[PDB]
Amino acid sequence: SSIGYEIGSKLAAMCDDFDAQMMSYSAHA
Amino acid sequence: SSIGYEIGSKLAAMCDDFDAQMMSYSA
Amino acid sequence: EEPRLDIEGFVVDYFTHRIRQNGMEWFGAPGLPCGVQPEHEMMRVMGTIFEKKHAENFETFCEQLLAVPRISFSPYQDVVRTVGNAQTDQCPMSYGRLIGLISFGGFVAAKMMESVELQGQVRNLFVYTSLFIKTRIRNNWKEHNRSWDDFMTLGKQMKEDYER
Amino acid sequence: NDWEEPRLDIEGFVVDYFTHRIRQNGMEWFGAPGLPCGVQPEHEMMRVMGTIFEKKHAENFETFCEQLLAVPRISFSPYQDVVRTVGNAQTDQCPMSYGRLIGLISFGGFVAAKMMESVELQGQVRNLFVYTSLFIKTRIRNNWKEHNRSWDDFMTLGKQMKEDYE
Repeated sequence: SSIGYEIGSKLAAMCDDFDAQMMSYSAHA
Repeated sequence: SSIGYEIGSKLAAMCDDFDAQMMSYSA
Repeated sequence: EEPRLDIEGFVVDYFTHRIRQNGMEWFGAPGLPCGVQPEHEMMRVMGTIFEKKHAENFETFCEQLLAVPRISFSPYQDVVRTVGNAQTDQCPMSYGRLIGLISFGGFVAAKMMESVELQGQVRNLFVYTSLFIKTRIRNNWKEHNRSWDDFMTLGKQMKEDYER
Repeated sequence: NDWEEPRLDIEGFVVDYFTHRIRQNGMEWFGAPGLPCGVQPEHEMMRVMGTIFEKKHAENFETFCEQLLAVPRISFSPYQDVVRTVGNAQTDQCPMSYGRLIGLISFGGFVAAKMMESVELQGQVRNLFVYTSLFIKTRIRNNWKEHNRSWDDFMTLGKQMKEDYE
């Protein structure tokens, strides 16, 4: 294993990047 | 001024070198 | 918590969607008592967008998971647990992590089905993915101002940009 | 054109980088407008490109700062001359290449950090931020499409270059 932790670290970064982008539409007004 | 041009010219040169280095990445 | 929006329902619908998108049919897919929701159709879109962005990486992740001796299930749990415990100043289960976990899990589900030898572990994949997300979602969303309605609004906007 | 996306508005890059640079100097910029979108991966990459740019020319940045402080009344005009010169500096590529973009934000962030070390200079920090942002905004508008440059390509090259220094 140990591989799951590193695969997970990458998934989380990708996930946070997606969230950041998606959370930019809460940017109007 | 003339100081701003001088600094600007050197920063321009530094920037162009940085860009060239970046362009060396279509690899 | 509308039974209509139960997490297990989102996982099942997306996994089913991704498997079918791979040219197959999931005959072990439990039923969705309330049917296909609009929130589900949005997750399908977000999941597809997410996968296209990281398709190559998803492929590599699968290969590495297949290199684990006996193709054990625990390393995948390590993946999921790591995403949920990565650290952040917001919701540990943000829309991005939710989409990432369901998108990757669906990708893996579709690949596993192409192998009769791995089909048995598909139940582990969806039960565990659903339970983990569930235990994580509330007691964690109502305190970071996150909700399905907000998911839909932002998701609607993002969907349009990608549809040109 | 991805540089037209509200998410990727130049003001965002400048505010984020300037804020980041000031903090690196052990300070808290409590007068920085907010990021009406939150920190983006592209800002993350700019922080790295900017850090590498500064380290490459740390000595010169210091000397430049000293020369600017030697101008009577420490007027803001000479700084605009710096910025304008970098943009009008000839090339057969984009007048506002990734390199110049990075150089302007990196030097600007450095200057912002130093200026915050002086109460007397803090007021002019608004000028620094606003002007830098507006100048770069105009130049990208009339240069990126033509010379086929984009944030996606920027990101592609930035990752590879971040790897070499990593």
